[PDB]
Amino acid sequence: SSSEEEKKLYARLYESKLSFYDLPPQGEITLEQFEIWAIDRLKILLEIESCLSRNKSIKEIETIIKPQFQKLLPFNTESLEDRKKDYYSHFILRLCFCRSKELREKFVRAETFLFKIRFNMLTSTDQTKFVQSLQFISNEEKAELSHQLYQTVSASLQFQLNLNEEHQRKQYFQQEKFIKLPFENVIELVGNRLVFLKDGYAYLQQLNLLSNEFASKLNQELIKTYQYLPRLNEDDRLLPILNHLSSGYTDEINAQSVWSEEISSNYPLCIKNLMEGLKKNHHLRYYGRQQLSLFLKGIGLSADEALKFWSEAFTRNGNMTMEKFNKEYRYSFRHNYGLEGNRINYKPWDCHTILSKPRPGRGDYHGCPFRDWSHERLSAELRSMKLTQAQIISVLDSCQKGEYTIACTKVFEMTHNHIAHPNLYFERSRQLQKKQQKLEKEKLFNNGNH
Amino acid sequence: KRPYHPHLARSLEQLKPFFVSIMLEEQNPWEDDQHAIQTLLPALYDKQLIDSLKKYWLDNPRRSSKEKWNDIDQIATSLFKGPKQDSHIIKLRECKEDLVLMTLYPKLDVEVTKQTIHLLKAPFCIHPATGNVCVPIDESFAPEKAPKLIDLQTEMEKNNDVSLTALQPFINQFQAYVSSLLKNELGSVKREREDDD
Amino acid sequence: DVERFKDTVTLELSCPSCDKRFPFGGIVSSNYYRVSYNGLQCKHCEQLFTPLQLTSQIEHSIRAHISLYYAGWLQCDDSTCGIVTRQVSVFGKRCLNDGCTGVMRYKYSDKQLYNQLLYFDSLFDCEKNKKQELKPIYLPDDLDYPKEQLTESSIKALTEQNRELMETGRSVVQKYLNDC
Amino acid sequence: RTMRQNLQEASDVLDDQIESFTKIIQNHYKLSPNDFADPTIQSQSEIYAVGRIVPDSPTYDKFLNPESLSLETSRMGGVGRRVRLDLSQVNELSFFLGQIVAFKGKNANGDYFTVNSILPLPYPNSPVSTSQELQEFQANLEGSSLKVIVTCGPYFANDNFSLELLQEFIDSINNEVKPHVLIMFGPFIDITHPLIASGKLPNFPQFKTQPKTLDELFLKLFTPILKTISPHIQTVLIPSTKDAISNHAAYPQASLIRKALQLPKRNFKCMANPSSFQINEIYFGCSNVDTFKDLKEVIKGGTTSSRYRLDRVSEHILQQRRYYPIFPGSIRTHISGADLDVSYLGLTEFVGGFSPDIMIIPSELQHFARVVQNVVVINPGRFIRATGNRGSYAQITVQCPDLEDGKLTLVEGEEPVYLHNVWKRARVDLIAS
Amino acid sequence: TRAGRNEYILLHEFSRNGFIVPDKVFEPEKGLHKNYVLVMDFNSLYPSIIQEFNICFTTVDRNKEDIDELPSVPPSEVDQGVLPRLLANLVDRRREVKKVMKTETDPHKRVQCDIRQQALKLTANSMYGCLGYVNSRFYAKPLAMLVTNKGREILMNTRQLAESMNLLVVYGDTDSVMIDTGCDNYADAIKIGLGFKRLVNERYRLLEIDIDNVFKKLLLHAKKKYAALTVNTTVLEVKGLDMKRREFCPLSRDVSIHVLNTILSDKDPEEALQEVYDYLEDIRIKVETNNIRIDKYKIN
Ligand code: SF4
Repeated sequence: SSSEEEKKLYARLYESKLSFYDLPPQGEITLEQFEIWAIDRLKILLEIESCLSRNKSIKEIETIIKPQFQKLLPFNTESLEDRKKDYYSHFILRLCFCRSKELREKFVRAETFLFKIRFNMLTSTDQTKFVQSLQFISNEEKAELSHQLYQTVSASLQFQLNLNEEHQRKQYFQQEKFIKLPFENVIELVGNRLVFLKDGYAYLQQLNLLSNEFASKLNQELIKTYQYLPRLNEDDRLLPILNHLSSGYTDEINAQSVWSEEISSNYPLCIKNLMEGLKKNHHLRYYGRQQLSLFLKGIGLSADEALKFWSEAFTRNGNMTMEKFNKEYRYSFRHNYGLEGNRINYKPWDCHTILSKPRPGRGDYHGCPFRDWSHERLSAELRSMKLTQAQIISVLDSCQKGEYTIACTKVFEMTHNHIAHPNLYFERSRQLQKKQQKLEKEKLFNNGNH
Repeated sequence: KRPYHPHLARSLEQLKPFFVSIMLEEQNPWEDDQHAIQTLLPALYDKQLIDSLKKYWLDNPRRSSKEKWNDIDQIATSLFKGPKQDSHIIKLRECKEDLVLMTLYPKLDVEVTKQTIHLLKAPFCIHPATGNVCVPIDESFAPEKAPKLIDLQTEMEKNNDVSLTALQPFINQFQAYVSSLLKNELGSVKREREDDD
Repeated sequence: DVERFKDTVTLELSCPSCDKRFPFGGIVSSNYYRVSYNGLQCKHCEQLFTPLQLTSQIEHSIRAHISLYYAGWLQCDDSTCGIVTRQVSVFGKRCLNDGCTGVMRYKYSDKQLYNQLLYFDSLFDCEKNKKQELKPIYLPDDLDYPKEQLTESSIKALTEQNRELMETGRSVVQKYLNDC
Repeated sequence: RTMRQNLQEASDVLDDQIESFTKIIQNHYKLSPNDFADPTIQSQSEIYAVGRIVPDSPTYDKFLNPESLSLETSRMGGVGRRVRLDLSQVNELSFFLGQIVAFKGKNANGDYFTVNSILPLPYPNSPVSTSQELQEFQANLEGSSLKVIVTCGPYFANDNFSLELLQEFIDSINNEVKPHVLIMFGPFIDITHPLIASGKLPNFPQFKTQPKTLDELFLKLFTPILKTISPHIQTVLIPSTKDAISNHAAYPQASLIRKALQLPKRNFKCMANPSSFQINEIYFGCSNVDTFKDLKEVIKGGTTSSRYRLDRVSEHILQQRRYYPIFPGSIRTHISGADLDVSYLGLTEFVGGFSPDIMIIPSELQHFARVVQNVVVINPGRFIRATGNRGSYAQITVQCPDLEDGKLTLVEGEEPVYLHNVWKRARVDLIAS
Repeated sequence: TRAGRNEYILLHEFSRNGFIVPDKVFEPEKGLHKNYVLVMDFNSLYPSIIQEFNICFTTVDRNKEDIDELPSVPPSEVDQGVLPRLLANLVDRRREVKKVMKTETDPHKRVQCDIRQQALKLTANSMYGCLGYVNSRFYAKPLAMLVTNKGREILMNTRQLAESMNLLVVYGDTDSVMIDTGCDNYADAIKIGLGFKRLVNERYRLLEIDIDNVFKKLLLHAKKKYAALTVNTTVLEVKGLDMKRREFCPLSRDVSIHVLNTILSDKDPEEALQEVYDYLEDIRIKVETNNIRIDKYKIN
């Protein structure tokens, strides 16, 4: 397709700033565009999910997401590239999440909430243009039923749009359009008496019905895409990105201070488990040693202090001679820091790469405790962290659903007041600790002048 | 919940003319002071008004339902004065409308309607304790008009034909209803066929 | 970006005047070349590079890499076989060694070549030059590690002065990057 | 199409080559598929077999011999297995890597396929034309003969950037020769040119603004000069994989964008590499990869060895029905090479299965023009030599078609069509540039 | 091949019933698995699908003009077809044979019963080639696609069930699924496998899968490219990793075999690895000092 024809089709599609994603995007995009747009939309959806799991109000979620919109997925722009980004990201995520039923449910829920937010941020004229772009009633029919419709919708207006004055409510109602549809499609709104009923037809709260239709259509299209996926399995190029995206949903620091309580309060439970295993056994197996070493490098421990740390931890029991440590372990610890071989500076393991680990056996301390520990044992340490029974129950409920990172964020929040990286947990804890220390110092200074 | 849903407001307007004639005169349940305290007072919103009405009715026993209904307004007017009187008047009117609905609005059995698998007694069945026939109901129906099975037997002894008994009008009414239902079913089948083409 | 280009090879320039060869690491410190306020300058003979003398070498390196990629070398996954060949069996992934179960793969994969072209592009990304995220062309133990380190403000001003040259050099790579 | 290479798709193309040639052989020799069997397994009946010539070892010496070849079978024929060849019973043959062949042989002991005879792939049918079209071409030429000039790069020497010889040639064609069509092959600005390669590009005093990219160098160095070609001479531009102006460095190679070269629409046409096209009735087959230099034969027998190499190579090109039949592609060690995009080897086959009347494959070898299997094969040589001395270009003059003169052969059938006889009607001159 | 048996039985049954007969995947998790891994046989997937959903030539209404169109399984009102009836007959006869085997005392009759049961199982599992094979006398693309889609569904819900039991699907296809039990003891692994079998049978009444191989350790690269310590008495078993033994001297093969023995032993993965390092350094010293028999250096 000529670039010009492609632009024409895309403009015919965007006549409104909002879309049902009915027709497949046509055109070619590069792999960098593919992956970057997919990851950006995925970040937006993950932030939506994290806000929802914390029972945040709709206004708070909107306020949190607006800067993320301006940064990752610009909406309400006239640029063709941003609209292309939204459409292609949506269809890439359709390809990603069609594999399993639970993924489908999470995707449709998050996408419907995103639809709701975007519709809420639109202007009333744009909303009218979008809904016009499901039969609207004539002005005569609205005039005949005006009293009943206004009586039905006055409470919804007051509570949803904060139109406290009656004059404003009437003025809005005069401009509001109504849709006539059978009450069986809007039984949910019928139950709460939010829609007017006449002769078996419900007069429309429109956002809720639009979201319901969008979710239903999205579910059906995900099912069709799942049926057509094995034909796409022949593309060696997209499969790794799709697999990664689908699984993505799931001298202050030296060798001595890393053991201190001041630094020890900040690690996540995985790191505490690895360090406890190292202290008890004076040895960590390969995966645990790698996880711990990469964390320690990521938190500021230099290479020489890392070698000192590992040698001191390993030789404490006398079972390991310094000669054996230098013969077998020194090379690997230097390699982790990019000082050996191809000098590759290995990045610290995020949560996802840790979970991609092969499951800890007997004698293993690596992995994620929230996935790899029994419920009783997790309850034991969460009690040791002075968490209440309700907080422990919430964390265990998050763990049961497979949202281990959500539970990690939860324990962070309860112990300190979305995290997907051990170094991120450490950094946030350190920043909070420094802020608290500065506040305490300011309070001490203020109390000394009276 | 306020404002009323149009169904609720329409039902209130339909029930308002009957509230006086039934409750305040024919049944007169609040003539008894204890019954008044138990059922009429708890529908009010203001504790001071409730206490004042309770004291007034204790000092003046056995006022009829209409008299108590007027006393509610009189004492509320005596109590609620100033710029805030309008809100009190509106709330009292709302409480009175809520009591009208509480007393006259349909009170359905909620279980039988919920599920498709629920069983309900077939029409024309005999009630084991009264012997009344579960006859269909028209606008003129009253419980005393339901024929009894023993009376139907007595009629059949004189005339051995169902068409000559008191059960016949109800049978005719049901037959007409069934005929109309069948005609509408044929119309719906035709409409479905037209929609499919 | 740090891990994206770990295996790419450096862009080697030849001085038109004195024939000295040196890698081009963008606007960074180097013993062999200097980017001046008025263009790229070889430090051995002080002579200046004009766009054509740079862009022709950039295009020559890109096309040499593309020709090598289309040479179609295959390598065997199996670490005990490891043969490198250009023969392609009608079953592509099958190794041509008798009984070998390794998976043949194009030695110069399109992912590697796309990474190389992206490294070339990042060399003349002005914004990437300013924040200093280019991959180093020298290890610390290299004998040619540069004796003087350029400052941040010098890098900013110099990149601003040389914007046209960097944009033209970037367009030369983008000529093939849009086709890849 | 982008720069992607997929092993499965390339293997699909390589399999399809063998399958199509199997079907062609069965049709030509009227043989049933039951007659064809798998040559990699032991059978004690003589069988028919089709496959690809490959070295018996994947890591092979640069020089092959008649005792070190194998036959690669298709997926259906032999599950992709490769069998060594026993050619002790064949005295005369000529093979090359990537050639698709048909054998009548016998694999007796499991480790060797003994070829008893060769099954030469038939030569493709020649194009034909109706009487009406030939009369229209007769009217087009106005009696006079058809003149077409073909030139090939490089156009300027290795130690300078002078196109004075090109200007001389343009003036000659404009005012004396006056051809109908002029076909120019690449490379125009060769990227393996040592001055371009080493960055030794000087300031040009005759340009008001110096070029900043090789594309601007073309626009300022060639396009003025090419614009002086007379508008009555339609000219055809065919790239090479070494053309700097091309952003498609793979064979088959997409045609240049004429607008990007700023060449006017009036007489400038850009054609793909390879390209097949008609000039009047004449069918042209043009490919810009040096098959003649690259195809290296294994040979037995005095008869074939006594033959000219060029006729053998041209017959190989005709039989394989593809302009660049060698595989794997040749390489220049890394500097340049064939740059075959194996996934699209379909596009380099003869268009429609017709053998072009005149096939032009420029070569670094000496210029030649020869008639092989009733096809005129032309190598016009390089326009200018490395040292700057005169190169060569080829002039093709074809007698105007005439149904009455008898040189056109009528093809029997209900619908009368006529075989073009270009080898009877074309005179080809190799003129020093 | 299986083609003769499948087509022949089908044509026999069809001619007998008054019918006119026609004229003549989850990618492996490469690496070392310390926990016990069980190979769970899924050969009866297709016959159980055909039997459960009453898929047959006479029950599935299909568009015979466009063979690529996917049909729908017949409703439960449709009587059992000839094909599912034959499959049910085979399964019932196999159950009868096993019931007889449980009581039988004579070794001769017991072996005969086992052979009968094996033949019945082979036919039941080969019955799909009737309608799946492209060159089959009874080929039917819509029915093959229906059965294949149902098998895909069943395999994915099998993954979900395994994850519900905190199990990891190491590798899987229509024929076998390998599960990481997460245990290091034979009894625990077998109990986990039997529990998984019970769950799969609970969700699919006609699908009876069983344990085919017990892997104490598993260094996996592909379905048929792996090494493992199989339990029957643990024994080293390698598949697809002994392709090129000729090119390596006996010393190299001895080193390789010893390393495999040590890494897959029941010792802790650090003391065994230090044993490997001691062995390797000792080998280096003997090679540098040339104290090894020259026979071990020979290469043919
Ligand atoms: S959620 Fe991530 S950071 Fe937290 S304990 Fe688990 S692996 Fe560690």
